[PDB]
Order: sequence, then structure tokens, then C-alpha cells
Amino acid sequence: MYVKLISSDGHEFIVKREHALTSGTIKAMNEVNFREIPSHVLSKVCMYFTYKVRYTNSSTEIPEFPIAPEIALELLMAANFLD
Amino acid sequence: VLRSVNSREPSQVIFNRSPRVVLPVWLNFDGEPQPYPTLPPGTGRRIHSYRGHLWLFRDAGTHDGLLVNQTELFVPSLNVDGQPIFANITLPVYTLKERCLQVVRSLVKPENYRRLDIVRSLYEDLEDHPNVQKDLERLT
Amino acid sequence: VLRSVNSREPSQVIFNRSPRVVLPVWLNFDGEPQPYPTLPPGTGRRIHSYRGHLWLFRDAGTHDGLLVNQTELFVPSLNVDGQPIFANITLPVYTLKERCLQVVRSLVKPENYRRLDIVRSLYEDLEDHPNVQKDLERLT
Amino acid sequence: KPRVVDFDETWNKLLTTIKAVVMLEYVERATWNDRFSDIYALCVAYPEPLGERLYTETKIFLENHVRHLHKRVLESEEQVLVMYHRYWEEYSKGADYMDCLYRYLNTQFIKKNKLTEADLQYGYGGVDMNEPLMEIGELALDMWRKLMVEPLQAILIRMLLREIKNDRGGEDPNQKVIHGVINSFVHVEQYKKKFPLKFYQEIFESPFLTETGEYYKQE
Amino acid sequence: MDVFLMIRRHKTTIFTDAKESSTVFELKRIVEGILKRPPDEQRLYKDDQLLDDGKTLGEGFTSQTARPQAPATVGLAFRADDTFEALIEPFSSPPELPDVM
Amino acid sequence: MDVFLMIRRHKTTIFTDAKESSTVFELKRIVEGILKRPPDEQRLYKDDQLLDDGKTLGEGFTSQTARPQAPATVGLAFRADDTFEALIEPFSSPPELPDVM
Repeated sequence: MYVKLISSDGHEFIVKREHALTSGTIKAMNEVNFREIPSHVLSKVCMYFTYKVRYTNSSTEIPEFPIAPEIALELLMAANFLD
Repeated sequence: VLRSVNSREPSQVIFNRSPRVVLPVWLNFDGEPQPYPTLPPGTGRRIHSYRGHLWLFRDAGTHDGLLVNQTELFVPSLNVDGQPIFANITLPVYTLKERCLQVVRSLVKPENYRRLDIVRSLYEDLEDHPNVQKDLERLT
Repeated sequence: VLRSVNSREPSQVIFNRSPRVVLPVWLNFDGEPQPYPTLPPGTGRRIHSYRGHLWLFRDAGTHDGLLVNQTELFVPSLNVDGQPIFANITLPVYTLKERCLQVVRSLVKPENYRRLDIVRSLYEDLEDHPNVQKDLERLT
Repeated sequence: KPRVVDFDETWNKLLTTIKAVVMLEYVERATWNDRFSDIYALCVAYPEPLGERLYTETKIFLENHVRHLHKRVLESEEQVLVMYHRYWEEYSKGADYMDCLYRYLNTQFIKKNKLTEADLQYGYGGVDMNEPLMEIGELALDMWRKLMVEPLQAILIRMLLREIKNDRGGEDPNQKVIHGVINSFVHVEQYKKKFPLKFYQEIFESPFLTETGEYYKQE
Repeated sequence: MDVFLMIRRHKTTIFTDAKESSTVFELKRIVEGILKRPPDEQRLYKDDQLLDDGKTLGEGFTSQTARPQAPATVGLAFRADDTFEALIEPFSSPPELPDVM
Repeated sequence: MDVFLMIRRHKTTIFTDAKESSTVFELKRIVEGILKRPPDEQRLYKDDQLLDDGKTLGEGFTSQTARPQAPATVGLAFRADDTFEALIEPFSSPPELPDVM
């Protein structure tokens, strides 16, 4: 099952509902629009969900969650926005 | 309260599965912390310790918390068949907020924290670093 | 060659009298250097070692050579009346050349050494970032 | 890119959903798509959060929503059992949907700025502008307690005690209303970690044991 | 082994995990569950390469190339009646780093 | 305790150590031995302060203020008849720090 997340630049991200619900904020907010989250941040938010899901309590050693510095600041906003 | 049991019974341990420079810290017989030699990413060390001794692991630079054997604290048990105990050190599930904050504490010098374009509480979250002593009150 | 003897006979030692952060190194049974926990300016530790084990001391930032009891190397002895052996760690009286090189080495990023208004051999002097393995070779 | 949205869009849409709040269709689908897209844009609006302006008008609206509901119960003191309770439900279901929706404001603005209730009681401040900067659901329930339960308590208690005394006498009073009114005394302090049942015990249970004793003593 | 993807088509993107052993067609069913478009109306690409319905995602989507934290792109092009639209509005670029970073 | 000094007079400087307990006059004997000028014809200053012959160097030359590596200045003024010339050409200033420093 899925939900739709739409970036500020109108990119629509469709993700596993469960992956989306990871966010306290998304739980708060099924086609969410993010007028303040452009598609590069949102895609990485989705990568973080995918990452958190796949590596949360996984037998394979946990690689660091790579974050690009430029998006680190916007993604920090999205992280602080999303929680 | 969290002060190592003076058993004097040896226990060998094998100590890092994280992208951190692990700092092992021992809590002494009186409860005061003592730092031990650091372990780079992927490195092993065979070390000598003792039964009922309280170990914890941090990042050596930024003081962040790191897990050992998927838990926050480690104690050596008995070396059954003479085999050294394994201490598999890994990253915890850090929040998306903190995974971002790590990054902010590492780029900006503390003096410029109150100059950032954010509400007061996010300054007060920046200035409350991974203080080990406050985690000992949490563990107590 | 230079390596700790596996005597298995214990010794207690007191380990700083400098304005530097000291890094102790133990030379293992195989002769390979294993670093131990640092001592900040003026600090002490009482430590446990063994008779015929080989210790030396460097700086924690620059890898500079430091003295222990005026000698470059230290070896634990038998604890007469149970009293811990005193390892008084100090600076040497460096050459004024080496003292000037330290200051330049620690301030300037290495890529820019070949960019400095000095004679060519001083680049070669600067580019010895005081190598411990070379000093093991020197002492051999 | 992280940006600012003005409170007028976010808030009045919010206000509408906090009034419509008796239902969660607008939470599950409309708040995911529409409602939160407005308020989330603003809550930690990139250059400055209008989360403070939003919290203030949200609180004033909740106070006015609760006072509108309170008025309807203050004159309708018999209805105190039905209406102070059912209004507690519409508004508290609201506090829940408000908090589904508001989990962003609640987390990103309110909790980051949230001074502890002890800090505000012993002389410190910067949250209790008009009610403490609590989660909207906690704020809603705090407002319900302060504006609905606390003023109507003597009537609510008296009626419940009479209806139950009549039940002991063999009459069949409205059981669902009675249970719901009683549950409201419990939920209005559910946010207090030190004693989530104190209000219910002092305000309802103590009077209730007393009237029950007098009933069985006579029986 | 889980393979983490971004199924991208013009302004569409699908963040989802699928198995390394799963097929392109099964991914199109997932996309159907998502965009309400049937698989025959979908062309999936591994990044921008057209994938056949019977191919496994492993046949370059591997758990370590299609990673959770760095998912591979699965191009998607929908079929407008008989043919597929041209294969991805890229994601927007981030702003420049402030001097202090 | 040894007190390390720079007995400076105009362009002249004498680097020497003396005891904290030694006297100004004994220092003037050291200077006499060096500059061939008798002590009465010398006015010594602790840094720039005029010192009396019978005073110990400690009375501000202490081993930790007149240190080997940071000697105190002992001003010296030579005698113009009954009087001392005006008391030290300072040492030259260093060039500006290179940007890399």
C-alpha cells in the first residue's frame, strides 16, 4: 500500500504507506503536498525512510546514512519539519 | 551508583562496526569515568578486562553515544572454554533530526550557534551536546 | 629486535611535566607500536605493566619525540617495598632548528610547504612529520 | 525548497478543520493532502515560524470553541451531563485529529519552544502566552478542563450522583451519557504524567463512594 | 535482498522497496497500487534503460546499488494510449552552500 | 634563583643571568667587565625603573619575570657627568605574518 507526497516543484513521490507513517508529522498530516520541500529533499526523505526500514535492526552491518551537505540543511528543515 | 564491581576475576574481550572513532570508557571502582584507547572504523582489538566491570562506548571527537552488542552498556561475563567475550560496537537508530544536527554541530563553531536563523530551543538543542555524565543520571 | 619481553612478571608504574598532551606507545612482543591513553599537561596516572616491556612517549597532535626520566625509552623494574616506579615525562632540549620546524609544521598545511620562501632542503626537513618507525630504525 | 507560508491560509483552514474536527475524514485524506500542506508550510516556515501566531489564534479559537460549547452547557445545566461530556467528545476527538494534524506544529514548534509546566509555575516563561505551549491536543484538553469541567463540576457531580442514586432506587437513567461524562473526567487529565486520575478521584470518586454508602446503609 | 528504488517518470517518483529477485512486472503492480495505472500502461526502465516485464530487478538493481539510503532510479514512462511518453523530470537542484559550510 | 636579563642601553644589549639575590651593583660590575664603564657611571633600571645599587634584582627581576626565555630588560643609561643620559632603542619590529601563518 502507498501514499503520495508532492514536492514544491510538483514532483510526486509515491511511497509505501508504512514508510511514510514513519514521520510523526506525516502521521499528523492520503496525497500530502509539500510546497516548501523540493524534490531533491523529498527524494532523500524517502531514502531515509527506505534506509530506516531496511537497516532498522538488520543483520548486515549498518552503513552510515549518507547525506549530501547542500541537502543536509534543507533536509534538516524537512527532518525538523517531519520529525 | 554505576561503579565497577572489584571482583578481580579476569575476562578477555574482543572489541568496531561503525563509521566512528570509537572511544571505550570504563567507569572506575568509585564511579569516575576513565577513557581507554580508540578504535577506528572496522578495527578489532583483543583486550583484557574483568567480570562485572562497567564499559560504555562513545565517539572520541563529538562524544556521541554508540551501541555495543546492540545495547547501550557492556559488562564482561565468564571466558567459558577460555574464549574472549565479543563486543560488537555499532551505530544506534539516531533520529532524522539528530542525524541532521550532528552535521550542524560539526560545521559551525559553538560561538556562532545563537546567530543561526532558528527558534531558541534549536540553539538549546545545539548547546546540549552528547554529555556523557547526564546519560549516567539517565542510566541510574 | 626492539620489542617487549614476555616475562609475565608484573610492575606498577606512575606516568606528565610538560605543556603538551603526551601519547604513550608500548612496543609489543613482535616489536610493532601500540598507542596507549594520553596524558594532558601536568596530569598523572598509576598504571600496571610488566618487567622487560618497552615503552616510549610521543606528542598526541604532532607525533614529536618526548623524554621519560631524561631517556627516550622506559622499561619497568621490580617494585621495591611495593612502591610504584616513577616515569617523569618531559620535553627534550630540541635543536633550535627542530623547534622552528615544529611551529611551521603545526601551523601550515603540508601542501603549502613547497610554496614557502626558504631553501629546498628545508622542505625535506619539514616533510619528516616526526616518523616513529624511522626512530625505531634509528634506535636499532 | 523550505519556505514561509502566511498564517491566514494555514490558520483559518486549520480553524475550519478544528471546527470540523468532530470527524477524521478530513484528517486521513484531506489533512494528508490539503490541510497539512497549508499548515506544515507555515509551522516552521523557513525564515520564521508563524507557529507562534498559529498557536495563539488556535488557542483563542479553542477558547472560543470551548466557550461556545460552555455557554450551551452553562445555561443547560441538566444537559451538563450530556453536553459537557459530548462536547468534550467532539472537541477532544478534535484534540486528537488536531494532534494528528498538528504533530508537526506540536513537534517542530511547540515542543522545541516548550518550557516545562514547573518552569512556568515557579516564575519562568515564553510559552504560556495564552495557555502553555502544549501540543494542540493537550492544549485543547487543558482548555476543556479549565473552561468546561472546572466551572460545571458541581452540577455534573450532583447530577451523576442523583442519577446513580436513582439507579440504586431501580430507575434506568441514561447509562451511556453517565459513563461518557465520567470518562471525560479521566481524559481531561490524561496528559498529566504525575497523576492522570487525581481530578477524577477528588471531583467524582470521593463524592460517589459517600452517596453509595448512604444508599446501601438505607437498603 | 531488498532493493530500494525511485520509480521516476516525468514529475512522478515512487519510493519503494522490492526484492532483488522480483520482476519488473510485479514492480508495475506496485506502481499500479500507487498511480492507479495498469502495468501494460507502464514502461519501467532501470535508471533510464527499458526493462522487460519478465526481468528481475537484479538483472542492475542490487541491494548495494539500489540501496536504502541511495536508491536506484527505475525510470517509468506511462503509455498514453498506444505508446510510451519519452522517459523523468529530474529532481530539482539544491541551493548553493552558505559561506560558513 | 637565576634571573635572566637584557641590560639595554640605547643600541646596546647585554644578555646575562644573575641571581635573584644578587645586587644591582654586582650587575653593574658584570656590565663594567663587559662595557668597561664603572658602576657609579651606570644607572640600571628594572625594565625602565631606576634601580639603587644596594637592591637585589628580586627587588622586579624574579626567575619567572626575568626568565631565561623571556628575560627582563634591565635598562642602562650611561653617565653624562653627574647625570644619566635619557634611558633603550627598542628592538626592531618583525615583518607581517605571511597569510599561510
